Amino acid sequence: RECDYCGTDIEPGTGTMFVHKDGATTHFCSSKCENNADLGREARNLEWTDTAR
Amino acid sequence: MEALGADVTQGLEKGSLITCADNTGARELKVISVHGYSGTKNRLPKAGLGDKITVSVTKGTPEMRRQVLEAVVVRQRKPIRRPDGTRVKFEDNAAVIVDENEDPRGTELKGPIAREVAQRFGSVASAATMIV
Amino acid sequence: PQPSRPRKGSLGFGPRKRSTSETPRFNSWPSDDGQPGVQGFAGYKAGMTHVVLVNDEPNSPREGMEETVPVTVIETPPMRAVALRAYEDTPYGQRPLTEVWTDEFHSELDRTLDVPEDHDPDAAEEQIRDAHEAGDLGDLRLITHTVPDAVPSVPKKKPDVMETRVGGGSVSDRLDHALDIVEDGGEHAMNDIFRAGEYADVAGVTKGKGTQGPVKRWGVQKRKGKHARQGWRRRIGNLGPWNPSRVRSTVPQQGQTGYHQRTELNKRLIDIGEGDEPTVDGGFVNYGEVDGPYTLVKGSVPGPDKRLVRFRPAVRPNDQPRLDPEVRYVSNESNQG
RNA sequence: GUGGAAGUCUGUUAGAGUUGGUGUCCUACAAUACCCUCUCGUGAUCUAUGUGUAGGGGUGAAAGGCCCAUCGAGUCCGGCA
RNA sequence: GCGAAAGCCAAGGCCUGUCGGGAGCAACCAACGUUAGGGAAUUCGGCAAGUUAGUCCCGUACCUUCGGAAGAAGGGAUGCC
RNA sequence: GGUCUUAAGGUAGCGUAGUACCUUGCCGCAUCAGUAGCGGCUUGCAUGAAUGGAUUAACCAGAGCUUCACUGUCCCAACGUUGGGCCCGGUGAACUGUACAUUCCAGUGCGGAGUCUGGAGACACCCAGGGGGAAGCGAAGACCCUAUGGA
RNA sequence: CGAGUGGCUUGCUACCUCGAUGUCGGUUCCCUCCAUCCUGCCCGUGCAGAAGCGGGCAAGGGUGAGGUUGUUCGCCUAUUAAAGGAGGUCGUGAGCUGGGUUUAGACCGUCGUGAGACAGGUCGGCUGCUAUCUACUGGGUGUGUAGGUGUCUGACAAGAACGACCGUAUAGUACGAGAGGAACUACGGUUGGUGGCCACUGGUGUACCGGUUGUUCGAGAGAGCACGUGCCGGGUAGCCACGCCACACGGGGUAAGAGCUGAACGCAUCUAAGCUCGAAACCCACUUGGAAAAGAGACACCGCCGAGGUCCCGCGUACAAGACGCGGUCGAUAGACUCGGGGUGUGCGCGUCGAGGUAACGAGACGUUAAGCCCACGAGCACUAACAGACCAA
RNA sequence: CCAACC
Ligand SMILES: [Cl-]
Ligand SMILES: [Cl-]
Ligand SMILES: [K+]
Ligand SMILES: [Mg+2]
Ligand SMILES: [Mg+2]
Ligand SMILES: [Mg+2]
Ligand SMILES: [Mg+2]
Ligand SMILES: [Mg+2]
Ligand SMILES: [Mg+2]
Ligand SMILES: [Mg+2]
Ligand SMILES: [Mg+2]
Ligand SMILES: [Mg+2]
Ligand SMILES: [Mg+2]
Ligand SMILES: [Mg+2]
Ligand SMILES: [Mg+2]
Ligand SMILES: [Mg+2]
Ligand SMILES: [Mg+2]
Ligand SMILES: [Mg+2]
Ligand SMILES: [Mg+2]
Ligand SMILES: [Mg+2]
Ligand SMILES: [Mg+2]
Ligand SMILES: [Mg+2]
Ligand SMILES: [Mg+2]
Ligand SMILES: [Mg+2]
Ligand SMILES: [Mg+2]
Ligand SMILES: [Mg+2]
Ligand code: NA
Ligand code: NA
Ligand code: NA
Ligand code: NA
Ligand code: NA
Ligand code: NA
Ligand code: NA
Ligand code: NA
Ligand code: NA
Ligand code: NA
Ligand code: NA
Ligand code: NA
Ligand code: NA
Ligand code: NA
Ligand code: NA
Ligand code: NA
Ligand code: NA
Ligand code: NA
Ligand code: NA
Ligand SMILES: [Sr+2]
Ligand SMILES: [Sr+2]
Ligand SMILES: [Sr+2]
Ligand SMILES: [Sr+2]
Ligand SMILES: [Sr+2]
Ligand SMILES: [Sr+2]
Ligand SMILES: [Sr+2]
Ligand SMILES: [Sr+2]
Ligand SMILES: [Sr+2]
Ligand SMILES: [Sr+2]
Ligand SMILES: [Sr+2]
Ligand SMILES: [Sr+2]
Ligand SMILES: [Sr+2]
Ligand SMILES: [Sr+2]
Ligand SMILES: [Sr+2]
Ligand SMILES: [Sr+2]
Ligand SMILES: [Sr+2]
Ligand SMILES: [Sr+2]
Ligand SMILES: [Sr+2]
Ligand SMILES: [Sr+2]
Ligand SMILES: [Sr+2]
Ligand SMILES: [Sr+2]
Ligand SMILES: [Sr+2]
Ligand SMILES: [Sr+2]
Ligand SMILES: [Sr+2]
Ligand SMILES: [Sr+2]
Ligand SMILES: [Sr+2]
Ligand SMILES: [Sr+2]
Ligand SMILES: [Sr+2]
Ligand SMILES: [Sr+2]
Ligand SMILES: [Sr+2]
Ligand SMILES: [Sr+2]
Ligand SMILES: [Sr+2]
Ligand SMILES: [Sr+2]
Ligand SMILES: [Sr+2]
Ligand SMILES: [Sr+2]
Ligand SMILES: [Sr+2]
Repeated sequence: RECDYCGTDIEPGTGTMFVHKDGATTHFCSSKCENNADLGREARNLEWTDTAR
Repeated sequence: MEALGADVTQGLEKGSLITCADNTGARELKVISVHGYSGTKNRLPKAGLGDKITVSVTKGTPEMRRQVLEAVVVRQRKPIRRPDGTRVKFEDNAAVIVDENEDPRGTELKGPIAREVAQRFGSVASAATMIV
Repeated sequence: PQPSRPRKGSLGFGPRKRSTSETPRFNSWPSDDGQPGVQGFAGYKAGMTHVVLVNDEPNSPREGMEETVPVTVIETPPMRAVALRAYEDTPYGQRPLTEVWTDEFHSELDRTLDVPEDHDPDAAEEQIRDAHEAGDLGDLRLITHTVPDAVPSVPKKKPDVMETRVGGGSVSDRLDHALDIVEDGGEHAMNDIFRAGEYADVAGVTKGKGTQGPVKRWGVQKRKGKHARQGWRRRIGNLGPWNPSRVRSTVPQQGQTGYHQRTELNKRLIDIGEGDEPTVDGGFVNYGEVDGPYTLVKGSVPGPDKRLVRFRPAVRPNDQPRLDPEVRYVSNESNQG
């Protein structure tokens, strides 16, 4: 699996899946990614992200 | 009860206010008790994903308000662990009103439900729009 | 009306003092059933990682499905059964009778003992066999020691010595089985004793925490609400009633916590290999890299990294063995992060 | 719009005071202290110095409060062993 | 900055709110920071802690001695160039 | 009762009250559940008109109750910060002390014993600790009674 | 109606204490009793079943959360296997609380001519002490047994180390007209308790990296102060729980009870002798401590001119002193350095752009730049420091 | 209940 936020692969037996109100799903590989998303930042505007790179 | 299929960290206690994810006319539910549960001195009774709970209606239609009913926890903010190690968490805490047979009192469910809850309460599941 | 409540902490692991031997000492051994065989082995804790396994359980709704399982990596290099000690039965229980030693000794076994220079393996053997004919022979055990040098992550070179009972078929047969091992060089391995999938009891001296208060040491409550601001935060209510006029040893008090021997039962051995498959990127924190004989124990094992852990065939297994579980993945992801 | 009243409001301005913590201290820094919170702050306001009222007497928006760590009758010595 | 407010800084003063040395420095205590989910269930009692907060615009109920209630409530805005 | 004591015999109001013993009075509201609180009823053990009654906008570090918001008050505790605590140099008190004293379980005894009796246990010394006991220390009990005591 | 036991209530007495043994309720923490609420095993039934009702053994474990009230008790609510009662100075203020009670202020009702009174009500109202002995929790030094190293034994000691529930199969079966509706056994899970561990999730993380407000160092750069981080965002190690792991079966002897053989008493009789069974209870199993067990232990090897040990040195798997453990060139023990593995989030400088502006100037954007900065971890590497050296010892 | 006088 890939992190729906930064793009790196999610190490198996790791990460969290956030279930949105509308039923959508977001697989996060770590708190760092979750926390940046909570801040409202879009992964594409964050240089260190695979998505951005 | 039948094994849930995942490990749960109860995210609710007696007195917690949660969303009633159905169309029974009840908007907000207050946790009163947890079926089958027995704690320890000073411990606040806790409930989480998959538990059957007794509830009182805090917000909703006049006819529903103040009624003491049974419900089933379908969503919670505190994470749960699935067999493959991944944690799963929802946007809110919610339960579905249920009768003596565990069939939803309502006709429709609102929002997603955890698959694990489907296992336990099939009829509840056969009302779900989204199962995650 | 003063609700009931179980007491704080167990009274079965006391006194809660500092352990005498950092090397664990089993106080029980498996029963004699199969063929003769050494009833235990040892290794050094390295760290933890996780592995995805195929549900083995025949009674599980998930039999045959992917399952992430926590694993503690223990480096289990070969050990050396250096001698055979015999116990005789007496009115006062078991007592050591004699020992049959060898000639080949690991180069650094002299960092712990005064290695024998003149010994008679036959006079010893003779006395033992006469003890059996007489019917005064108690169990039979092997003086065993580790080879710290084989483990680069562990600084010690001084071998750790422990006695491990030998059980098995008939005494005559396992006595002979014992003598064989010893004579060679005593060099035996984890494979020789355990098979991936079996259940083992692991013993070890827990991580030390020095002095700690009742809250942490015994799990007593902290003072609550207003009672937490008057000058007492982590002190128990009272040391006892007016009468008896003394403090019972059962009331939770401060003291040594940690560095105690513990024997953890029914730990499933997930895999016994050799190499660096289990090692983690960057190296196990505060340990180093693994690349040699190793064992993957299901879950946690008492003790800090580098401590000596001991294995024994589970003496009270709850479940039947499900040999060689299928491992589809072993995480090697850095442990720093 | 002007005007700028008020035992008027906010205010750690100065200054005065002290609701709660039943916090700290309790052989104290201190025989009444410390910290935060809190109240008043143009007036029956606060404050310095000078001056007056003296013991069954003063003084008291009254609590038997205060009259030099002492008050339901000060202190000192005497009556007095 | 509204300011004799906070905070920072001059002139000027000081290192004397006068015992030091050492241990990643344990338990425990005094002050205090951060705590997932639940959110007063704690307690005699929300005690303690916290929440809110400056300024501008919109808007503001019962009641009233018509003064007031009122900053009611509720809503929005706020930097830099 | 349909006057009598002793002059009159409680009017307007308010009322289970900061006054009601009975009492958690009864009805309702609110809560899952409310000896609380608010409204109403009210025969008031024992309300009531300047011994002021009622009422009341504004004010209040005054008493009680409810809601929204918020939170380590709690579930259930964790990690961290500063000063102590611990070790070292120097300085250097006080409280308290009939004697003996390593105690524990029972008993006995002026009936609430480390010291008496019977047993049990107990090698000496030292460090840290939280305070079970010494009916611990501190104050010739502020209660109660007694005194041909005081004010 | 008669006979008792207890010492939880109340009363009675005045034996102890007035040169003081602090008073209710609660809280916290520990031990206990059984007259047993649940759980185990039984007997009876107005016992079909399911379930009730009553009785017996039994104290291993459990007996919880909430609303009014200071309340105890009690009333009430939803859960529960059940939400039992009682003793320990009505256990527990040199532990906490201070609501009640219980001074000095004040009010109401009633009483009193009055001062003033009221286990009547009401608002406010003060809790000292550096532990000598003893007790216990943990940590040391000595002596005894009587040169050293290593390994054990097990007298004793502690444990609840485990208790309980739900679900599935059995089975819509036995039973019953139907309604209703089991069990043995095999399984999965939950809960309370217990011990340990950090790969995972979560917290912290005044290491660290970044953003940014005020002010000062002229600007820039780089910094100080704003409480021991100004504020905000992220977060490594470590420590943690909200995370993860593990915590039987089986034996032996019994109680109540079910029986066998069996006589006194030819019969009968579970009992008098004998015996087969039978509880979560007892013992063992399992875990933990344990040569100071004075019968003061056992074995093996080393050594008595030398085994071993101490000082010393580098350090932590250890740690408040002490103790403990590892390494010391026969060496990777610590540091430096370089890699690897991590944290943050794209450095200074310069170039282009940039709303405008004559220009000066200009917030900011892009590139250089997966940059810069940083790391309590790992590897490599003797570069530096584990040197030199002193001493005890049958 | 109760923590004195009633
Ligand atoms: Cl409940
Ligand atoms: Cl407490
Ligand atoms: K007395
Ligand atoms: Mg409680
Ligand atoms: Mg990590
Ligand atoms: Mg990770
Ligand atoms: Mg004057
Ligand atoms: Mg939190
Ligand atoms: Mg409560
Ligand atoms: Mg407050
Ligand atoms: Mg009323
Ligand atoms: Mg009149
Ligand atoms: Mg006196
Ligand atoms: Mg008096
Ligand atoms: Mg007089
Ligand atoms: Mg008397
Ligand atoms: Mg006393
Ligand atoms: Mg009985
Ligand atoms: Mg018991
Ligand atoms: Mg008492
Ligand atoms: Mg006491
Ligand atoms: Mg006290
Ligand atoms: Mg004290
Ligand atoms: Mg009160
Ligand atoms: Mg009061
Ligand atoms: Mg009185
Ligand atoms: Na205090
Ligand atoms: Na006491
Ligand atoms: Na005008
Ligand atoms: Na004050
Ligand atoms: Na006078
Ligand atoms: Na000085
Ligand atoms: Na009157
Ligand atoms: Na006032
Ligand atoms: Na806190
Ligand atoms: Na004491
Ligand atoms: Na007087
Ligand atoms: Na009696
Ligand atoms: Na009490
Ligand atoms: Na029991
Ligand atoms: Na109650
Ligand atoms: Na007492
Ligand atoms: Na007190
Ligand atoms: Na008390
Ligand atoms: Na048995
Ligand atoms: Sr051993
Ligand atoms: Sr043992
Ligand atoms: Sr206090
Ligand atoms: Sr006593
Ligand atoms: Sr004014
Ligand atoms: Sr003011
Ligand atoms: Sr006070
Ligand atoms: Sr405070
Ligand atoms: Sr004082
Ligand atoms: Sr003015
Ligand atoms: Sr005076
Ligand atoms: Sr005189
Ligand atoms: Sr200056
Ligand atoms: Sr000086
Ligand atoms: Sr932080
Ligand atoms: Sr509350
Ligand atoms: Sr409450
Ligand atoms: Sr606003
Ligand atoms: Sr009337
Ligand atoms: Sr004696
Ligand atoms: Sr102390
Ligand atoms: Sr006395
Ligand atoms: Sr009995
Ligand atoms: Sr039963
Ligand atoms: Sr009552
Ligand atoms: Sr009582
Ligand atoms: Sr009690
Ligand atoms: Sr009071
Ligand atoms: Sr009362
Ligand atoms: Sr009174
Ligand atoms: Sr002697
Ligand atoms: Sr069933
Ligand atoms: Sr049916
Ligand atoms: Sr600072
Ligand atoms: Sr702010
Ligand atoms: Sr019998
Ligand atoms: Sr000995």
